[PDB]
Amino acid sequence: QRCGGWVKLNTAPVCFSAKGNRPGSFTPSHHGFLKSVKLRHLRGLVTCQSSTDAHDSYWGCKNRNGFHNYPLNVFVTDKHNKVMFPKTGATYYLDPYVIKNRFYGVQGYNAMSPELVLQHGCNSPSDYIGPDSQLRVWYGEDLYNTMESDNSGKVCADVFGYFV
Amino acid sequence: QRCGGWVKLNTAPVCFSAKGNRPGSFTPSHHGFLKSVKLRHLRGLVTCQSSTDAHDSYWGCKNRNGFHNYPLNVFVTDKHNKVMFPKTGATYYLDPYVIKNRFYGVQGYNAMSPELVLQHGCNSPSDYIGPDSQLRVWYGEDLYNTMESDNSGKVCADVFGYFV
Ligand SMILES: OC[C@H]1O[C@@H](O[C@H]2[C@H](O)[C@@H](O)[C@H](O)O[C@@H]2CO)[C@H](O)[C@@H](O)[C@H]1O
Ligand SMILES: OC[C@H]1O[C@@H](O[C@H]2[C@H](O)[C@@H](O)[C@H](O)O[C@@H]2CO)[C@H](O)[C@@H](O)[C@H]1O
Ligand SMILES: [Ca+2]
Ligand SMILES: [Ca+2]
Ligand SMILES: [Ca+2]
Ligand SMILES: [Ca+2]
Repeated sequence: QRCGGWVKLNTAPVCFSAKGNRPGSFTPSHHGFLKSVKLRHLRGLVTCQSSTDAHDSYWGCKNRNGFHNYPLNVFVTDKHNKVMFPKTGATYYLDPYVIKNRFYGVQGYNAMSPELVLQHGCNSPSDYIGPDSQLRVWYGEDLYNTMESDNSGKVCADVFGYFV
Repeated sequence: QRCGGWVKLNTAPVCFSAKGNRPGSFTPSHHGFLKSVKLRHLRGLVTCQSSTDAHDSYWGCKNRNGFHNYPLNVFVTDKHNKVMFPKTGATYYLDPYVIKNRFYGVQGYNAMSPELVLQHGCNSPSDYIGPDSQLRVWYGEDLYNTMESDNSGKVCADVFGYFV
C-alpha cells in the first residue's frame, strides 16, 4: 500500500537474541519490493563474547579482537533464512578463523548506530514482499552457528522499509 | 552503475512513427524492475498534424492548438501494449475532443527536451522486465488510434533505465 518510505513494517517490537536460533521474526505490514530497511533500536544489547561488557552493542560485536572495522553482525532474511539485507554496502572480515561468522561494516554506520540502514541492492522477482512473506532479523553468529555459545543479550527494534 | 545509474536498455536506436501501429520495439539488454526510463532524442521529428512542420517535435506535438502545456504523447509499453511509463508525474489534457489521445505534460520537460524522464511509480510482480519482455515506444495517437491519419514523421531515441 505504500510507495517510498520510510514506512514501519512491524507491529510489535522485533526482538532478536545472539544464539539459540532466536531471530526476531515478523510478517511485514506492507507489500512490494524493498530497496532497504532501517532498524531503529528500542532496547537491549547483544554481544559475541559475554566474558566482558566491552563488545556490547545494538547490531553486532563492537571493538572486537582484530576487526574493530567489522563490528556489524545483523542480517535480515526471508522465511528460508536467505539474506535480503544487507546485499550491498557491506564489506566483510575474511580472516579464516571467523570468515563464516560474517562480521561486516557499512561506511557511515557502526554497531552502536541508533538507526542502522541496510541496502538490498536491486530486486529480482523472488524478492517480492507479499502476504506470505516473513522477515527475520538474525544475529550472524546465530544464523551461521559459528561460535555462538559465548554470546548473550537481546535487542528489540522497529523495522522500517523503503519501497520501489 | 548497473544498479543505480542510467543503464542503456537498447542496442540500435529505437525508432517510432506517429501512425500505422509503428512503435519502436526492442528487447531490453538488462532485466529487473525499473523506477524510470530516460528517452534521449537522436534524430528525427514527429507531428500530430502534418499540414505544416510547425508541431514537429521529439516526443509529441509542440505548440498545438489548446495544449501547448501538454505537448507530450510518447508512451513506453510492454509487449501487450500496457503502459509502463509514465505512470506517475504526468498531467493529462482532458478536453473531450482529444481526451482519448492522451496528450500530457511533465514538469521540467517539453516535446523538444533532448532527454525526457518518465516515472513508473512503484513496482508490482507483473512489472518485471525479463528475457521474454519487449518494450515498445509508442506515439499516443498511434497507440490509441485517435486522429492518427494526419500524423507524420519518425523519431529515433536511446532508452535508458534506472533499476531498483
Ligand atoms: O576472535 C574473535 C572470536 O572470538 C570468539 O571467542 C573465542 C575466544 O576468544 C577464545 O579464547 C576461545 O578459546 O574460543 C572462542 C570461540 O569459541 C568469539 O566467540 C567470536 O564471537 C569471535 O569474536
Ligand atoms: O484539435 C487538436 C487535434 O487536431 C486534429 O486535427 C483535426 C484538424 O485540426 C481538423 O481541421 C480536421 O478536419 O480534423 C482533424 C482530426 O481528424 C489532429 O489530428 C489531432 O492530432 C489534434 O492535434
Ligand atoms: Ca561468539
Ligand atoms: Ca544458531
Ligand atoms: Ca493527428
Ligand atoms: Ca494506430
